[PDB]
Amino acid sequence: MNPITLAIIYFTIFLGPVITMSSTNLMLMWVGLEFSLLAIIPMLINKKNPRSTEAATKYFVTQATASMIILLAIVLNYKQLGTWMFQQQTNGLILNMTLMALSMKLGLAPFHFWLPEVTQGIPLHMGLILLTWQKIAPLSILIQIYPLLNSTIILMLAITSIFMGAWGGLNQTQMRKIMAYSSIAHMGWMLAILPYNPSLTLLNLMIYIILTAPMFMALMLNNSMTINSISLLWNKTPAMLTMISLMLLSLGGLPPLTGFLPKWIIITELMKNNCLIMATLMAMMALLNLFFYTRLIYSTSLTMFPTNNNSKMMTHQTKTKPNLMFSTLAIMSTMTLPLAPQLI
Amino acid sequence: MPSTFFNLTMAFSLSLLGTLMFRSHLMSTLLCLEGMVLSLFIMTSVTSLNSNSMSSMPIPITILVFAACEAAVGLALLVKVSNTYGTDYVQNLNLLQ
Amino acid sequence: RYGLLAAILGDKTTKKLHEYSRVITVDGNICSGKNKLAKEIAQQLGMKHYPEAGIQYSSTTTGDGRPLDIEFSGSCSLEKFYDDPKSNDGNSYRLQSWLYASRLLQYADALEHLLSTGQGVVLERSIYSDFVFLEAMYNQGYIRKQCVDHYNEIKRLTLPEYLPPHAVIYIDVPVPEVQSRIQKKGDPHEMKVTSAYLQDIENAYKKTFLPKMSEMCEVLVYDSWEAEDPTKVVEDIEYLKYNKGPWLKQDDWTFHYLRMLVQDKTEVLNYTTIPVYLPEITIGAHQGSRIYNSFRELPGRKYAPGYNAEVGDKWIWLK
Amino acid sequence: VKRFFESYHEVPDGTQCHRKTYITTALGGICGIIGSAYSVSLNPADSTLEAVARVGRYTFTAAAIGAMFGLTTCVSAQVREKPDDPLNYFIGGCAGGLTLGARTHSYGTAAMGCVYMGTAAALFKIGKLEGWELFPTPKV
Amino acid sequence: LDLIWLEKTIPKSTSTLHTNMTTLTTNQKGLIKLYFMSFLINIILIIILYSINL
Amino acid sequence: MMNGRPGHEPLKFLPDEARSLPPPKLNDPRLVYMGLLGYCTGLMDNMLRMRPVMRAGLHRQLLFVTSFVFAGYFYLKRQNYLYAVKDHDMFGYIKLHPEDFPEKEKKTYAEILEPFHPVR
Amino acid sequence: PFLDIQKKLGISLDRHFMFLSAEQPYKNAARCHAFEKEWIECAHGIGGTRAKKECKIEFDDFEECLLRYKTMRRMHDIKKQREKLMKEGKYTPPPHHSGREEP
Amino acid sequence: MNNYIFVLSSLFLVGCLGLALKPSPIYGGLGLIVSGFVGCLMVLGFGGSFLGLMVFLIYLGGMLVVFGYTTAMATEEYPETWGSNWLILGFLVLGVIMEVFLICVLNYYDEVINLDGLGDWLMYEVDDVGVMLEGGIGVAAMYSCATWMMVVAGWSLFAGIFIIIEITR
Ligand SMILES: Nc1ncnc2c1ncn2[C@@H]1O[C@H](COP(=O)(O)OP(=O)(O)O)[C@@H](O)[C@H]1O
Repeated sequence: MNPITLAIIYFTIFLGPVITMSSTNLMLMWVGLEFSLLAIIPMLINKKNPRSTEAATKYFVTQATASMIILLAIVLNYKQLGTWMFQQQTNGLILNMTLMALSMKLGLAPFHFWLPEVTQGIPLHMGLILLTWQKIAPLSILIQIYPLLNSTIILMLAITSIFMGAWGGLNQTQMRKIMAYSSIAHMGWMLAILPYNPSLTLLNLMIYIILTAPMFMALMLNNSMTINSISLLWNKTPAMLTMISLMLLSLGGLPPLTGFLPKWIIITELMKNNCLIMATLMAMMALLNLFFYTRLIYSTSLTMFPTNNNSKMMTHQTKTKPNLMFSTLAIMSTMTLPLAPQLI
Repeated sequence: MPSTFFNLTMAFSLSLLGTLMFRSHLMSTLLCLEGMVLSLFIMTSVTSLNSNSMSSMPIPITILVFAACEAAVGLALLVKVSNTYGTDYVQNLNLLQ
Repeated sequence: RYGLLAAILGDKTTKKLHEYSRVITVDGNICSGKNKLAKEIAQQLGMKHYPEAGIQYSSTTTGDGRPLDIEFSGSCSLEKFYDDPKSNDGNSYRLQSWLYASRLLQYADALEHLLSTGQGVVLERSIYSDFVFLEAMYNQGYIRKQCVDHYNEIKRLTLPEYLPPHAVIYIDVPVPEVQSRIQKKGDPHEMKVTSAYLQDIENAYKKTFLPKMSEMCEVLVYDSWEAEDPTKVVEDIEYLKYNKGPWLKQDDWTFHYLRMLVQDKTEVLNYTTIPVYLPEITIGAHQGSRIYNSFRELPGRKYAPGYNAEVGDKWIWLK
Repeated sequence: VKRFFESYHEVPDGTQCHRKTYITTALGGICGIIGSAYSVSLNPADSTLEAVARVGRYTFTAAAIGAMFGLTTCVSAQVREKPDDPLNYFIGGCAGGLTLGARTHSYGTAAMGCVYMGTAAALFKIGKLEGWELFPTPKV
Repeated sequence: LDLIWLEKTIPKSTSTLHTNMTTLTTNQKGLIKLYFMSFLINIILIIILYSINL
Repeated sequence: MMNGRPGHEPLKFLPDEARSLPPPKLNDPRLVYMGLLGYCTGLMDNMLRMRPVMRAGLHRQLLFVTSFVFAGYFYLKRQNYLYAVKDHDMFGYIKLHPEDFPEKEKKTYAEILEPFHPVR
Repeated sequence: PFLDIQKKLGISLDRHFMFLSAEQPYKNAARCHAFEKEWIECAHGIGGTRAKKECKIEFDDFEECLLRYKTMRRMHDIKKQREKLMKEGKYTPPPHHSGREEP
Repeated sequence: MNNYIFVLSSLFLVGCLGLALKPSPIYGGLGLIVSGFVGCLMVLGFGGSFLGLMVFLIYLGGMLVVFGYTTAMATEEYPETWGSNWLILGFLVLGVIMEVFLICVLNYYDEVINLDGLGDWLMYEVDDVGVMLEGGIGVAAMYSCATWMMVVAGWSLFAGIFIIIEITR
């Protein structure tokens, strides 16, 4: 990429979420969403492999129709209130549209089909951006409008996502898609507490970002899109085997690690609000997510899969190092739990 | 507008039903997709005009400017597809299964 | 380090290219006298000469450069290749797979020298001319069909990324002739080479290697007599027009990415370790773990270059 | 068109089984349609008719589980004379589990189904008895 | 009762229940039309969920 | 939640009102944890990059133990404020709306009769 | 909003034009400007939860200046009767409908 | 005449019905052009000239010309499928008629249509004695009053070039 183009695109992919967050005029929030859609598509097809064009063409159509639905909600509001922004008075259907639409861009629940497929055809790098710096934008729009959205729908999309994410993940063996599925799940918890305590959504996101960003830079350190590929981690780079183990169990909710806090406080907030029906079912299938996380643990760490002689060759050569971010985001993530009170 | 804003809205839903049920050529979706932007542009312009809200006319056009590029990106993906598969037909787009 | 930052500020390959910044790979049979020719060609035009990539082309390139123990270098014997063809353990396929990895490292090191220095490179045999040994081996009882598929899969995954040889000087001393040469040479094993193997190798050169790279790159075949005279060939190399060839589209902003690849050896051969479990290739967890604990404990290897004190590295406490 | 379903709850359990069974049958059937729809939209059929059949199969099976649940629970309540008893529902839930099992021609599923479905229905009864709130409004 | 009946009921069944559920939810054509239509169904149901609970 | 409060500083980290609160003792167990959390990050880095784990980057080790800690004092300083605002806000309401939070009266255990369920 | 980089920086690139009573070009007042003001100076300092019950008079009115549906109704109702009455021959449009014309 | 806007609005809906039934890509394009004109006239009916005419300039000849253009090189020939174009035509006509009765039905529900109130609402209020109250004066706030609306769009176009070239490459 002519480095100039790289700058323009990257600026847009970054001006995209930032305009959304900063503005209050919904319109300006919509174009922030629009710029993110335009900026991400070029990077998605960088290899320009036949799989890639498929990825972008799906991502784009799914993103575009949702963008149009979000605009329709703003256009309708404009006629039910002269304001260009959702208010207490807003017709309920107007808000529900925004939930569905925004739940498509974020890819939650019954609209979770595009994400796993686009996460499969894009590079590991652009995978991260597509999973974590593109969720900030839509979520911002929701978090702003939380007082007004429906508790019922969110919960249904929340629970569905948790289930779909978990069930989908169990079968998958491609890593990119295992992560895509996890993101659907975590995204679910996040949207469950939005109606009740938005501030916790912003924790269940950061922690997801501080967990997923190290996890993916791990997958690419050896650029392994297969579990079999990550399983030979012990030969290619032995040290990351320890933290890859804890980060994945952290992604699932197991108690000593940082990953428990988001689930724990979301459950505490939902029980405070009396959803002890919903919270219970979510926590239970949340346990299904750890099963596929630990199955990967087995292959990568607890058991040593057989490797190839040609690997001895890759050991010889100095391994290009993992950026510092890996460490700082691996530790702050695997073990901050002793510092939970200040996080929330 | 009371019933003139229901025709446009249903136009957007009829265009909604379109983009969501594909059939063969991808162009027909994109084209359909655009049918919505026209309906949104018409509705935004209509209410702004009968609310005498001139401060908002900027929007009817910002909607089109962003929608045009949006479509530009959409068509470049389309051209990319009938360069890799010789057709825009969606069925071809089933490798990511 | 080399990166966009460097590239952004100068450090452009295009600016560093010249009449003799080329890649010339001379390929021949078991003994085509190609080393001699390659050496001279490189000298005459002032280009770096890369020796043929053997089972050890990687330990020399990495660390002390001293010949690693066989098991550390993948336990491959060309010697055992010959004395025990169609071996139960498959040393011949393991030999071939390590050889492909070695030339992948050599070709990538060559491209890194070409784009950085600007000097050209003569690489003798290349990843592009490795398949002839496997084709002949499958034509013989040496390798089975899947073994072939596994090599082809590695070749399809890694070879396309690297740019093609500019020209591919070729020698063609026939099989009867080569057999004579080998026998005159003292190598006890090389001499047990089946004549058929020689022929099959030759064929795969002519039936496949020269026509296939001929349209994508200049091809200069010479017979035994021609090669003895490198000057003759040097002339031809100079009169070469390098007109065709995917190399034409390599703009600076395109080279940068290729450079950053070869600059990273761990990636060059990333797909060489793909988790396809054919039995010969598999090291096996218990044996592999031991070979690793032992290769990683060699002096200067237990820690990254610059940080292992055994070989005399210092300043580790501030690095 | 909702004041209807709710009616199921209004009259005491075990009474007016007719209505109960009708309502329960509808809900199952509605779910059948929705379920078939997702089943046809994704994993499509081969011919229009084949899919219409699916829809029918799923609809009927679901309608059946709806009926037997309604019928068994109502009847059990009446016979056992326990107007409000979680078990009544369990008997019914089990019943649905079995039906489903039959329509899938599998004894094992009936086992899976008897316990899980029943337990679920029982919990519904308890839920109503204890005034558990589902999908609650934010009251923090 | 040990081994088979107490392993087929609690530990194994839960193994199967899920395994089967993932098989149906994850067997997807990958075609966009199918997937999208499912978006259609969703919009319809949510439209109703609001409508009936108006 | 706490946003929308009167006087809210729209983009400020810790409003000066937080000056009134005591400063976090530098050795607060938490800041000390952040320190250890940091040292470990450093050590981990060395490990992933294959360097002598403890004897390398002794400059980095310091940057880490000293970056994390620096961050702590100024974060904890805030989180401490946020919590302190929460009381100001909470306690105040209890009073401004007193009736809703009445001080009910608890009888001595003599008066109260708790049913005795025998264990037998 | 989520990140108020606008208030902080003091800039107002997105707030000046969010409601119908904002500055309209050439001061051509919008329609319903008589109400939106009355409905937002009311709900200022009172949060939404309490801008939704007690400040309901001003929205019920502003919901009628703009939508202007009750008018439509009353009017439509009037016509209907006029239609029925005109059926009986009872109502005969006055020539006032076609009288002089005031300057 | 008082229905001038209802009719136009009605035809628009049909136009969109066409696009929806997804007729052959290029004929569908014709459809979007027909709806486009109808729509332009709608906006040109509520008093907005600039907004409308712009629809024509940027979207009728400006944007879809492109659509038709690309629908000329990449969308094949819709070959061997042309027959449906007739079936689609029918359903369209049938659907149109369906709606015809449909709205009659909705009209029945007085509890909007204002069958009698037609032509009484296309416009609501006007500055009868005003001078500078023409659609457009507003569209220009984009340069002065509101510039954000321009700086954002401008970036879009600028970035657009870099993006499209990058996707196309
Ligand atoms: N891929 C391969 N498979 C088997 N043998 C190989 C392969 N590549 C090189 N060799 C062997 O390496 C030896 C040295 O190569 P060459 O340079 O041609 O001989 P010399 O060095 O005597 O000129 C040859 O005898 C050849 O058989």
